Amino acid sequence: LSTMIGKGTGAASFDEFGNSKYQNRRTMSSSDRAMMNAFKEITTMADRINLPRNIVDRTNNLFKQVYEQKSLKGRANDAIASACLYIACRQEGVPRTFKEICAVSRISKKEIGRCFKLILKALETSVDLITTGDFMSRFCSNLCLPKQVQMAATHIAR
Amino acid sequence: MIIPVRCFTCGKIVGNKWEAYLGLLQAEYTEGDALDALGLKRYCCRRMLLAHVDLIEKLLNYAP
Amino acid sequence: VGIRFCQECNNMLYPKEDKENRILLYACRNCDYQQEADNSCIYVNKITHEVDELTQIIADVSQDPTLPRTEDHPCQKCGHKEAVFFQSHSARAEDAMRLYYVCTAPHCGHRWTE
Amino acid sequence: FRLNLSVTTPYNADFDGDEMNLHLPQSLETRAEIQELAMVPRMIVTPQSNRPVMGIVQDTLTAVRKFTKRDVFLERGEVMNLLMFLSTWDGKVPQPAILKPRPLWTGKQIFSLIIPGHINCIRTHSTHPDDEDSGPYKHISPGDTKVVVENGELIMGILCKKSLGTSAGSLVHISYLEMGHDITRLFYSNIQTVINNWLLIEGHTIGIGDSIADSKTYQDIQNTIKKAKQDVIEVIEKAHNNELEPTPGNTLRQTFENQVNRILNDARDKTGSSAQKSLSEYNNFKSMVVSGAKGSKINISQVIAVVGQQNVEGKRIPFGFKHRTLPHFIKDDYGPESRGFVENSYLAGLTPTEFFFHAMGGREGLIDTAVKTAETGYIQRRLI
Amino acid sequence: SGLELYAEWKKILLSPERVHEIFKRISDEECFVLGMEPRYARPEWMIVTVLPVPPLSVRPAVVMQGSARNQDDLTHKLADIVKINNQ
Amino acid sequence: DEITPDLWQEACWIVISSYFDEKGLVRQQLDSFDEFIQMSVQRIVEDAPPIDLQAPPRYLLKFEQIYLSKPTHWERDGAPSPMMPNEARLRNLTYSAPLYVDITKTVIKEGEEQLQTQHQKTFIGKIPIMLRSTYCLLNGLTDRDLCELNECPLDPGGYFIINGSEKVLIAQEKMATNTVYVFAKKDSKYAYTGECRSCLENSSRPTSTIWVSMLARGGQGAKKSAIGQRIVATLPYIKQEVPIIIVFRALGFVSDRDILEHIIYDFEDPEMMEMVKPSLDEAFVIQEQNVALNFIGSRGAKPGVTKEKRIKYAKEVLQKEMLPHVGVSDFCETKKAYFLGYMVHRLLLAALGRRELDDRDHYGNKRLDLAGPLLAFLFRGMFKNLLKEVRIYAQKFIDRGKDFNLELAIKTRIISDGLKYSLATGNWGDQKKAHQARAGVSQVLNRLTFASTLSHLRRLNSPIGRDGKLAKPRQLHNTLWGMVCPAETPEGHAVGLVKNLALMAYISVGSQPSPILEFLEEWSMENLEEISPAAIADATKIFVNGCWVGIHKDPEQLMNTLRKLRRQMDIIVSEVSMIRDIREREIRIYTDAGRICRPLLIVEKQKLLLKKRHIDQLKEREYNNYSWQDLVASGVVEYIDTLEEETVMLAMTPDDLQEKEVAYCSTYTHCEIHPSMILGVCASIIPFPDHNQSPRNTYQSAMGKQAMGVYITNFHVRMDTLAHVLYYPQKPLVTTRSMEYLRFRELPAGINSIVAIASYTGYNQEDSVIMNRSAVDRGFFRSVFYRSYKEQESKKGFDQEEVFEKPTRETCQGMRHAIYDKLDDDGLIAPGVRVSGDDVIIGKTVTLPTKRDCSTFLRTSETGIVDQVMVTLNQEGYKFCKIRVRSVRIPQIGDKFASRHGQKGTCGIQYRQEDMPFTCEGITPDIIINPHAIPSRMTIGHLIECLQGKVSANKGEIGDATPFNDAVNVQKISNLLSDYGYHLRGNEVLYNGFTGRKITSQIFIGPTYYQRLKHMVDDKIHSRARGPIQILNRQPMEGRSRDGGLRFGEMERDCQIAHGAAQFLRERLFEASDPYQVHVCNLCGIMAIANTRTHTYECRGCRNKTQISLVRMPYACKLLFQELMSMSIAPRMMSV
Amino acid sequence: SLKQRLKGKEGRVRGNLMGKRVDFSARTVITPDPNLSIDQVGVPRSIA
DNA sequence: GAAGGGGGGCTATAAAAGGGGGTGGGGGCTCTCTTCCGCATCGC
Ligand SMILES: [Mg+2]
Ligand SMILES: [Zn+2]
Ligand SMILES: [Zn+2]
Ligand SMILES: [Zn+2]
Ligand SMILES: [Zn+2]
Repeated sequence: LSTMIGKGTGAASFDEFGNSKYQNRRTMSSSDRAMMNAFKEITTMADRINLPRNIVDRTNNLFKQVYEQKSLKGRANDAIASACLYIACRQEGVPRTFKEICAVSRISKKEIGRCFKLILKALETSVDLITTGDFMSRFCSNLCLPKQVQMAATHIAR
Repeated sequence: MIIPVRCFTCGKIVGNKWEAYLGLLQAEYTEGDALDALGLKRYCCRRMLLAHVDLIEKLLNYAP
Repeated sequence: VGIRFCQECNNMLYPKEDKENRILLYACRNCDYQQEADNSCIYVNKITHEVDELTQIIADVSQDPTLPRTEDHPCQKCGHKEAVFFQSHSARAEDAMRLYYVCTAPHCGHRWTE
Repeated sequence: FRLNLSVTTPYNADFDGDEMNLHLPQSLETRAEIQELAMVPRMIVTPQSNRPVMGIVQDTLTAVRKFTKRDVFLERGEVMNLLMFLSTWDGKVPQPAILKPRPLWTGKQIFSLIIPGHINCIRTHSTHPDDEDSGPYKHISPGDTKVVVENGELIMGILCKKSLGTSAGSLVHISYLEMGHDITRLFYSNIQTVINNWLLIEGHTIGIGDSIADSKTYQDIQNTIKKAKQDVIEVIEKAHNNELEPTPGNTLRQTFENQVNRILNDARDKTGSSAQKSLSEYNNFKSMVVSGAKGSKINISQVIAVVGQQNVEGKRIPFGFKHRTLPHFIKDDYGPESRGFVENSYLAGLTPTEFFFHAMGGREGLIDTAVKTAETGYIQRRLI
Repeated sequence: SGLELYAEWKKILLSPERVHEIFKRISDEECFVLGMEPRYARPEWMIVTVLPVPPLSVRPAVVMQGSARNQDDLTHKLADIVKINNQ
Repeated sequence: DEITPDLWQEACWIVISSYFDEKGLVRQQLDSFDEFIQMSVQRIVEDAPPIDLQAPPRYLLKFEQIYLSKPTHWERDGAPSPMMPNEARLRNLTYSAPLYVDITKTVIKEGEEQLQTQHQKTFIGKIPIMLRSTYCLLNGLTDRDLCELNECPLDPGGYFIINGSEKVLIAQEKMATNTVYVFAKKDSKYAYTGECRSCLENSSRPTSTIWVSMLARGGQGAKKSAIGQRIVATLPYIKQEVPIIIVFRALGFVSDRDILEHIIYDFEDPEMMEMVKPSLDEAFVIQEQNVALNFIGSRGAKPGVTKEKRIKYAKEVLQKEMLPHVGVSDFCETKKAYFLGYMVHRLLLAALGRRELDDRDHYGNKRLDLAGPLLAFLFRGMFKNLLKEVRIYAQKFIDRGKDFNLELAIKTRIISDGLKYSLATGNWGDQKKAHQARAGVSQVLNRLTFASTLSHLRRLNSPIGRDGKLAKPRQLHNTLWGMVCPAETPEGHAVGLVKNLALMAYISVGSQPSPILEFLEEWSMENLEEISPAAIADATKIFVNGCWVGIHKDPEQLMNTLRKLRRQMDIIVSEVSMIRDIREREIRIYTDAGRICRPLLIVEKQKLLLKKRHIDQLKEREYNNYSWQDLVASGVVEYIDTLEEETVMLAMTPDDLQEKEVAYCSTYTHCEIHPSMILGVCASIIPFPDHNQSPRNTYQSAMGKQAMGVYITNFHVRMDTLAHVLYYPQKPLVTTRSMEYLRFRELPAGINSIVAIASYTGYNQEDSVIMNRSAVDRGFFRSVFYRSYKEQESKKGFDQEEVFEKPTRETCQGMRHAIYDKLDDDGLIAPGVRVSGDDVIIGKTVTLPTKRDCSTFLRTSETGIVDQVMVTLNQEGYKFCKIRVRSVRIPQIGDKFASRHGQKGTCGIQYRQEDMPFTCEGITPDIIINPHAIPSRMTIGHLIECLQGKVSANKGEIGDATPFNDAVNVQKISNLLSDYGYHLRGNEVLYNGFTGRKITSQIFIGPTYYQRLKHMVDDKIHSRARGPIQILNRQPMEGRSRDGGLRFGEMERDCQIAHGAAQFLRERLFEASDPYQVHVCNLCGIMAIANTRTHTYECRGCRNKTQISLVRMPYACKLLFQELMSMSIAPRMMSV
Repeated sequence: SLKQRLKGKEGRVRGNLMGKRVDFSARTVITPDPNLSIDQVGVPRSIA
């Protein structure tokens, strides 16, 4: 916890030549700084595909455990964040495809899938298998299909 | 929202006169004539119907 | 009282005297130009400054719809009956309630004070 | 929280939503402090102005003025009802002022029972003529406007704010100085309970009828205003023709405003007095003004005759537009209407320009009230 | 100039430790002349050598919206002081 | 043909009806927002420079076109769906529309090959949508369609829904930009100061202000006194004042003749010439443009290392930072010289006394920033941030040699959250920069009453800070006529600062001056760059939006042509102001937003252009297509702003002021449609407001906002935190014409009451009221209080989560003495269950790091029935529950009631029908008010309404109480009342209810519209007896809802000192607040360590533990001494 | 800061020592009662 | 010339080998009181 120095007001606040003598200093930990950047990346991806804040919060918690567990220390943080975002969607019952997560992430599908496997191992957790009905609402709504067509597609696949 | 059952001042029953009052106005009656036709002589009772706003009709438009 | 600029660099000409001739001269500072002075008055300061307001009045005010119009003060020049009257409303007068009349006839911007 | 009406004045309290705080002392020593030092009866007379801080108020003050009129007579049954509300009553019914043809008690007789002890007080009614003291009826007042309480009995006079309000020498003040706080406490409550219950008989209202005046009065008010308009026009012509000589110590603009304001102020005073004369003895506006309960002669004149000049910062309505007060006036219009003189009464209603200029004047009072609360608060703290 | 003292005769930055050394050498009798009781106020004590840390009750953390303490402004400031002096 | 006076009253209200049928009442809100979405957003994106990347390959990005879709909500599964406003309110969503932009990406690879790709409709964020605006879902829906969506057709819109909170942007009042204003400061060192707040077209980088000031003569000196007063200029980004003549030299005008030609347009005037002489001498040293530029640069924002940098910096400031509205190009020096000379010329006229000083309170010199300009200001900053991070992101990838994905470069949070945050909190600007952020711009919409809702959507905020005190801005300026309500203003610190629009007032949305400038060029207007300065004297300057465009030698013809075009709507739109200052030889044309205007009837030759044919066409407003806009097209009615009103000769009415009479004004230009339009929404419901003292009208405008009624027709669907609904609202028996347009009949906020003005039992004294207990038993002023409680269960943290469940006293750690039995198995109380104080309606448990109790406790005073229990997912996707508790409020003693004339009063007692006084007909008053409330207040309109109400009820006709109506008089009303067998003055013989005896005085009694105010005693009664204490000070808590104690402040403390009650003073300030004990060392007065358990007391510092004294002091005194110790002070408590 | 806590109307000294919130206090609306003595106050049963 | 088809690469799985490169983590608004400067005055 820390306080940031505000903007100068009078002449006493400014050095002999313009620049303010009291300047903010970067006192954030490297671990916290990286973790802060990952959460910013997690929210940026979530907004791209309009994910609710509860899924983002689950993703942020997932990243903190993986980041602290340090089994994925060799992998890029963005890939871990992308994989955590994928896992959070599965855990919440609204899975996104690896391609859908890759579209909102600079990380490729292959690297997300690899980090996804490691995160599950590191967390000693699992995700329920995806079913055809887990995507019907989003796919049909994005295609602008009526509810009757969506129900028919859901029944056909099941 | 709905026509009060009694006149606030004297307690005369006015809740059975709103539909009749509306019908009389539909029959080209003036408001004063319609109130007289309904027997509302005291201006306290005439106040009840003359100034009533039937918002319950609007509320019935919203589906339950 | 008048203001002059040197014909050379068009800067302000300021008064100056020449001892040899003892005649007032107007000399430009940044130019060295000199000119013979004909007014002989360096400046006049008007404390009362009873400037004739009629000069300050604009004949176009007759076109103002919000100014009152009177037919009881015919124009002295053209004889037009209708005229528009108003007060100076000019600061530094220290007192102003008299009316200034302007003829409403177009092309006759005559102005007077009763 | 339920309060007696008399303590509203010391608290500066009203019943339009005011909230008051209760503090319960938690020990005998602090309980005794409040009892012996801070109880309301001990607070009746303030050391700030060596006079009572609370008196008789809106209904009781208006009714006690009616009650103590010379021609108020009470029947046997009415009197016995009032004595039920007199806590200090000795239980003896006084001999009626009139015994035949019917037993009738006067209002002064019943009020004499309320007056504590045997105090002696001399006051004048608000409507007491100045020349009556020099006339042949100094001690027998034709109007009953001389208040004499002798030996604890109101022998003559109409009681009003002057003899029952928060003024030095008031009958309430004498009771405190003579009888003490405890007896004066009962004096306050007995006046209210007795005259409040008599007001149930006599009644008191205010309606449109009290805001109207005789057609003769309206003509007099209209003529006075019409003359005032011409007088202001004449002064304007003099100023326009440079025939106005500035008064020493004032500029020409100040001289013109003084003359115009003097003319319009006199017209407002003349119209106001004309309205007041037309009022009958039954007028309820006059009833609450003579008693001192509420309103003033200015309020009556404004309601009946003319609201009068509207001022902003002590001057007539300024030329907020270019040389005019509103877009509905010509430029340089110094007439009474252009600069905010309301020639209508509240009953008649204000014209749109008068309504707006009146709103400008009212805004000044609202600003002052907000300013006065904080400006004076800082002064109080620093003095303390 | 703000929180800094400059001594000009040429011009140097008058450090608080410099002022501390000057004040430490003022005699008790001289301090009395300056209107300072030596036993209750020495000029050097006006230089912050050791900073008092208020008790927790002076800067208590308030609980709101779950079991997440929100530290006091004084606690937040003390973190900056502890970090900079540690640095 | 022509409207005769016998038909004018009907004719004028047909005109007013058509105006509101078209415009409505929140048109200023909706029009401003529509302009921001339709034009400003596209302009801001277009005006953005293309992003150029170079680090070799070169990438260009251009944002072409903007697209906006319907307000959409995305389910947790990702399916989009249209977001209904009601769903947003219930689920606490933000009513926002997705924003898309077309972006073209062209890359140059240095191989002489160009690859261009367009990313059509790129999502860049979400814009909150104003309800019922062109981009709202409710737009273009019939009243039947709105009901199907659970939306009230009477709801005007004009507000945002941010996190379910209805938010209204208050119009922010500011001084007009690009206009030269000369003011005199009595105390300052400058005798006069002419400022100009110059802003770019389309409101680019914020306004830049330039001051031209004349030094005061206070300074005494042989040289200073002789020369006179010198003029200095305060340019932006310059520390110190710069002499004016230097600025002209820096512009490129060196010779004194050239500079004076731009300042003085008539050298024949010697008085003005002498005024500038002292300024010429001041800058005599500088005689070159480059020298002048260096001089200005020397004072620049940053020191210039070398002269070349100084000159370049000075040119930079003058080129763009000085008078930007005049020009921002490199060839605009001549244009700026003329305008700067005009500023000096204006300053000279003020100093010479030839021109009056400008008035800050004039609303011609004011602009109102509505939602559009407000939102556009935010969007410019956010879009720049969007491109800033797009550049930063793309720079990293282009540096590494790899191409960048455009979609991944865009951060959609920048615009979505930036817009949402400003509306959500009202802090205007940036969250990081909240220090300079304007506050209070966004407020939660007031839903107490429909009139309060309408009023909040038409509110105006003055620039002056509320904390600051100054009478002049708080005064009712003349120029507010027809623009701002003269009565509606809050009482207290905000008197005169918060205002409400007049009923027909309209705020200009703004338009481009290009068509006007082009027409002026086509017309015989000489450009400013082509004329000689000598020609300016005779000609009239032409200003368009504060920019001096040129001069004209025939102003009268030009104004007639301009007026003709605007009336025909040919080239000039209706909201364009054309002002000719005949005396000053200036024509000012204004086209920008924020100008307040009102419609006025045009008068030509003492005749209204409005004839009978227009009225007849309007009468058939429907099935005829004739509307208000046809009146504007026909040229019979035009909008007039405050500046143009100065030049307008206006007739209050046609029936009297136009007619031949004593010659007062034979040249009328305009006419009021009706004088009653000077009032706003709340003042428009006052009957006979021209018969009341003006402060009473202001008080009612405030009280009407607090009157119960039916605030909205769909109140059942809504779940508002607080809501008051009257059982039986009535429309007033005595109404105003303006009330038809406020929808007051549709949503009344009061009841018509038989009111007797009598002194009955003393229980109505001092603004108190006696109510009829029997009438209250019949539903008279019965109201419902609805209170909604929202609770959200959120899981955040490694193992911490919140759930809805019934907390068992053993399982859960936290617990209270309340009752948890009402809760259902799912932790939620059920509808239809009676709940009292200290009852749990939501069972919330947070897992302990077994589990703490965060359950929601019903308000202690509240005793109602659970009405609705809504469960859903909030905007964050968490389970969300709203519970509405319904409590019926029967009028009690202490409840506030007001008439429509500022006569508020609590109920002092309630008598039954038999106890109340009765007329011979058995009528008892519902309410008795004291006669003493009338005389001082002078609320004569109250008496007239009572008299008119009696006639209305007997006659059967709603009475008309429109203010300035000669057709209605007290005598006329009195004559009508006589016809119904009543005393003509409204008095009646009343009988005492206790005794049955006639009251000696006849009582004024009749129907009056009263309104129950929100303030109910049961919501204010509060008692404290040893409650909880706050952590910091250990003193009683604050607030009724927290069981806090009442403050015993300094004034009460001072009062008890005068009483001499030392012990009671000690009780209040010590015993009843924070009694505390400390142990103090005797040697040193510092607090010692005390261990009562071990009975060991030590003073670390004295090395003593035997002499320690116990001191009883307030805890706050302990905190003070400890806080003083934190500052190195040593408060030593000595017991000897 | 510490200085801000002590100064002002709401500061430690004026806001918590010269004046403070107290127990055993009640607040509610006031209404007339002509049947009470000048030295009496009518009090709700809930407050009592 | 659009569209379906065929062939082939990609994905993961383990494991070893050795080195380059990628990734992350340290480090060089008003009123009142006080202070400074210019001036004229004497003094020596
Ligand atoms: Mg009050
Ligand atoms: Zn009835
Ligand atoms: Zn020269
Ligand atoms: Zn002429
Ligand atoms: Zn010690």
